[PDB]
Amino acid sequence: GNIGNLSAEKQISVYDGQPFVDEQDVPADDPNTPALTIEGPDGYVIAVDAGTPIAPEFRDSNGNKLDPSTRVIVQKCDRQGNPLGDGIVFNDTLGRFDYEQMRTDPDFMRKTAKSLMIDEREIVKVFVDIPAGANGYDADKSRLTLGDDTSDFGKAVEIVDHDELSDAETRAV
Amino acid sequence: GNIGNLSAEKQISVYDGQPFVDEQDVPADDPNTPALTIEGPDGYVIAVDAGTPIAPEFRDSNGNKLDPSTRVIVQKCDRQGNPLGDGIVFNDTLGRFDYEQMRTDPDFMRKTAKSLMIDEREIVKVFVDIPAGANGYDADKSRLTLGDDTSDFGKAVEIVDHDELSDAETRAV
Amino acid sequence: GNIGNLSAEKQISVYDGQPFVDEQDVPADDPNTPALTIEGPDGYVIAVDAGTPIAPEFRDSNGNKLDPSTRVIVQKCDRQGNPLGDGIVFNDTLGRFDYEQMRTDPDFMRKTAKSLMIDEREIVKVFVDIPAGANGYDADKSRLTLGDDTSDFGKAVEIVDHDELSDAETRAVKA
Amino acid sequence: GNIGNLSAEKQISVYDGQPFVDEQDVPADDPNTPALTIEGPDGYVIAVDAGTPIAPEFRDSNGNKLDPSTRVIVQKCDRQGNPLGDGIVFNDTLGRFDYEQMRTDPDFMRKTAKSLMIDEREIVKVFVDIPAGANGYDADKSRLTLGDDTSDFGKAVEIVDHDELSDAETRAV
Amino acid sequence: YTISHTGGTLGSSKVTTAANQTSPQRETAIIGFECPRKFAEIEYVGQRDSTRFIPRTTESITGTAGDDTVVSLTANIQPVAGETAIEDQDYPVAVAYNVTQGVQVDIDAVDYAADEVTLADNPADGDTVKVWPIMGDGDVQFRLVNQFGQEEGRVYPWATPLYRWHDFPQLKRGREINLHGSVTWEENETVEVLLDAPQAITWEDSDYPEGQYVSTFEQDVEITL
Amino acid sequence: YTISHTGGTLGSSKVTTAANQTSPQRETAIIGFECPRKFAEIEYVGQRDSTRFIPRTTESITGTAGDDTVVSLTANIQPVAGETAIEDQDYPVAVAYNVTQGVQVDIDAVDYAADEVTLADNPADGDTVKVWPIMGDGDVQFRLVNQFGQEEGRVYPWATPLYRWHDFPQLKRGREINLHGSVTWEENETVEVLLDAPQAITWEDSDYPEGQYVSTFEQDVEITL
Repeated sequence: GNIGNLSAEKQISVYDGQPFVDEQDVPADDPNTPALTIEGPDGYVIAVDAGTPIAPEFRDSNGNKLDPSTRVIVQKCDRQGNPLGDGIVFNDTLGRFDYEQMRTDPDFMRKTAKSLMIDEREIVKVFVDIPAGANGYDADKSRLTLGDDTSDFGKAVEIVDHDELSDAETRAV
Repeated sequence: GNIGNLSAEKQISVYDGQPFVDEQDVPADDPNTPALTIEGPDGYVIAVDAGTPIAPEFRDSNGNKLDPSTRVIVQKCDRQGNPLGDGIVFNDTLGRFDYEQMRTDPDFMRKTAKSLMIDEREIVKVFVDIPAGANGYDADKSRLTLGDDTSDFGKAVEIVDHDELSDAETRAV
Repeated sequence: GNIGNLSAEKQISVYDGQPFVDEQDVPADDPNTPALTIEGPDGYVIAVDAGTPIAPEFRDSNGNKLDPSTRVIVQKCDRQGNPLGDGIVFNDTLGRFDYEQMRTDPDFMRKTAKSLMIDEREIVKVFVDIPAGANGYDADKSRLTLGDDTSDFGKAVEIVDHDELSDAETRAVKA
Repeated sequence: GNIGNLSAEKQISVYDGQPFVDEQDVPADDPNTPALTIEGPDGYVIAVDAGTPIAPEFRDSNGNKLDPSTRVIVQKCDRQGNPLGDGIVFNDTLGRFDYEQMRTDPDFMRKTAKSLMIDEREIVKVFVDIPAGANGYDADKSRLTLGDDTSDFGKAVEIVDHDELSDAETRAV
Repeated sequence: YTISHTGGTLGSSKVTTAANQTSPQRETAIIGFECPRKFAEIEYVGQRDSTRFIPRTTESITGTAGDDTVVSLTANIQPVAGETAIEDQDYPVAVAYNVTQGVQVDIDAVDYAADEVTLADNPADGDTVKVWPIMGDGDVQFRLVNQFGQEEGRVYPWATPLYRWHDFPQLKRGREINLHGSVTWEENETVEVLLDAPQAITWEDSDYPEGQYVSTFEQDVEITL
Repeated sequence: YTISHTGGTLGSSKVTTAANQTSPQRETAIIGFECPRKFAEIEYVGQRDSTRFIPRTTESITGTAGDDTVVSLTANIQPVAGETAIEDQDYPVAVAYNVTQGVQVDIDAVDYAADEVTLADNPADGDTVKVWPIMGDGDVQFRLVNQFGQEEGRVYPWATPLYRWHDFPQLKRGREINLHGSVTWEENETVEVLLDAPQAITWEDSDYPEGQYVSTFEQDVEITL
């Protein structure tokens, strides 16, 4: 009756329903308000190697898609949650994301361009720059799927508990 | 017809009406809006050291003093506009000041807590966290003073032009 | 969740309403009667360095001041209630005194001359030498202040529990 | 405000609209008409490697694709307009072409067979061998895209100005 | 890494709490500062980092002919840094509002002896007035409270008299209050400020003209990041 | 020390320029990307960093009996990704809007050859309808301008046709456009995107239903800081 010894680098993907990521209904044109706030799990470390996909399935309250000319940005923040200026993993638009198969075809996938590393407390924020006319953002009818942990395509998100020298070098921020 | 040559380190002060600093009236209770912005003068370098005083005479359109419960924050940012969290210099209220003599008697002068440095493009912002009961924030009938280049009290801000080893050490940020 | 650790020489000020003190209204011109009566706190020890201020808020029943010619005296006593003649710290008037900043401005802080150290059961008294025309002393409406601990000015007053052979020498206050 | 200089080797693409090519109307019973006349630029020189894509979007006046029994040939000629016979690059039918995606999927790209070179005067022509029925040919409602200079897939056409020894050996027809 | 911040009436987030006391005299838990997830730890040091505390209360009256004077307000009406004239002070001892008129009021005369005051406009018979004088006598101190809702200890526990805060010019350096002792919060934990007095503290009375917070409690502190 | 970004219709600052060309067959500057003080430099590398362009023009028609067909739109149309069915494209060939009713109209059928279309909503007489179809013919390229107002030069002087931007599935990797040449910016310098064509591109028409912009231009680049 064995379990098999498993690497503590658990490969997963990430979404909104989890209890370390909070949403926020956004008005028209507040690009400084974070739609989503990813707080660390208070006990683990997350790693996102570069070359990593996103699926930000965004719609309005009526359910239609947002404007394609929208800008969508992922950014790491400080332990307070204010933007670092630098340290971006993504900056592009919604029109670049065909909602039907943005998570299906690797030939359509949009990937990261940078590595990233989140401790128990480090924070990520998803910002959205919108024109005035749009129908806001209804997180209750929209979601996000960061990474893949299911297919032989794409990549995943590594999560780990605390190991000694890994933590020793992780606190080299 | 002589004047006497100068050391590079010019001891001066700072005020609102200078052409490297900008004002902006704030609404009721927006903290993230920078009321006041300072940027490098494009060729010189500023050095503030700790224990630097403030006369932050913030008033409304009618000039009457604000709610003393208001919070003030002063912070260096990146070259883009994003605050750092790190590198805060000041955080205090209004009612801790007394506008009648906040700049006059040294027993009434609050000051900084850290030093600071501004390159040719570095940026500082000033935020104001306020309740709903404010009568706005009028910059025309308000002003600010930083530094002291008039008396033995307080200190002055040092300014220099670009010199070789000084700037080589300066760019270690 | 620490609160931290403390010291022995706590730094305070002194006034009327503390529970080791007695106020007592006074007639015209009976100096022997004690207006204010400190006793020791029954176990601690008090110390008052010299160069130490006083802020007496002395008034009448009708809210006004007393005669400026009055003499305030602070005098050390036995453990019973008798004066001692010697061991006086203060003898001056009230016309020299001003109440509206007597604990704020050190330049207005009129101060002591001698040091002083009080043990467990000892007594200090205040006495008031007055003419006959005055309206006395309404201690509900008058008060006193002595030292300050929050500032860095004047000089705060020391209080302690017992530290040993320093106490053995302090007990040499006995005549 | 630099731009970055280039070599002579311009990697480009070719089509009807450029001012060294002329389309022509074509009836339906002549494999000997100059469908397209592609004349040199008179001072620059072109090169094409074998394995180069073609996209011959030929239709009729009513927009329908023509009968795929039709054959198409691309071929070199002399400096007058007389075909050299040899030096052919292509011979196939339109049935091997899928206008919906013929210039996108590599699995649909019909490519060249043998390399090619065009001096300051050398001519390329297109010839179309057609049965009696299929409604002729209109080039105004049709087009062609030769080579591809946008993808990593396919290849582009090389162009150069006059460089000495390269031209000396380019005269080695 | 360390910085300096201020804890305040509203502080870095609205997990802070404030509430009142009883009419009989007892140490009640007035104001609680709870620590967020944003920070890592907090410190406060007496004798280094100062503290300001403006208390005020509420009373009220109904009007009638001859009611220019207001009686002993159930507290000892102290001076303000030893000063007497309201205009001359760092803040008022006393504020008044005619709610029937829906206006602010100003003061004519005062009597610290009988703890009474006297006003400008004799309000009407049946008129309604509210008044906000300073809090009188009482004692105040700190407390630690863990995540379990449980006490952990007090801090240099000599409960400070109320009047001393009113007796100094709290802004003026040197005269600024420095309490004593030390403390160190943790993440989900709280510190409390507690009080005993014969009167009821008030905040957020809508009818107050000067601001939304009649009374405040603010403190210079030191933070990690 | 560099990372990537996107320049676009709005982009990192509201100092860009967004204008429309002329009908006389003479090129103009559609877009102007000016650098800010924020960044030290901007860099674009053809063959490396993609570019996207969804151009779209504007036409108008008046209503009357039988007016369900729309005439030649003065535009050489092509399908999107070579696919015709409007409901199955990466983006529409064209959209239109009745103003008299103030709504969008769905499109029924197409004639790419004749450059004509067929709708469901037969309008009323005197009605007004507007159309926004993709732009057809057009020759585009880039240009540099200093901080003075001077043409330093173009980039890779071989203007690509407009319609190739329509022809491919721009979103799918490998098929996205990577133009040629290289270019570098500086603080007060302004690159321009220039175009020559018959028809008038448009933007920011309020009556458009599916966004505050009819048409877009985007470009991946690398940035110093």
